[PDB]
Amino acid sequence: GSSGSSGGNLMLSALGLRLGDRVLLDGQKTGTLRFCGTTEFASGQWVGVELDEPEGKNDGSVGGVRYFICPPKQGLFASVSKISKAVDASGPSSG
Repeated sequence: GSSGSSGGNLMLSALGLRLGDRVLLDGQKTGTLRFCGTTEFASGQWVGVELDEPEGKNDGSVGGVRYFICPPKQGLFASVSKISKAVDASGPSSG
């Protein structure tokens, strides 16, 4: 079906990514995208990513705001600027 609109699909849309897909955290770790847009506890632009490996800090829940229900410590929030598009690393290259 391909759906899921909550509010804040202007950032990812401009970058070229969607929800559900995975990304490269710090060019090392890997997580699954879930949230994308603004935040309540903070300001600016942020995104919710779920840590694949058995690691994390928050359970995708901050105060009175819910982003996703993940196992014991399996959710980390960070700025899109500090994230890279994982999967498929074959294409444009020069140096």
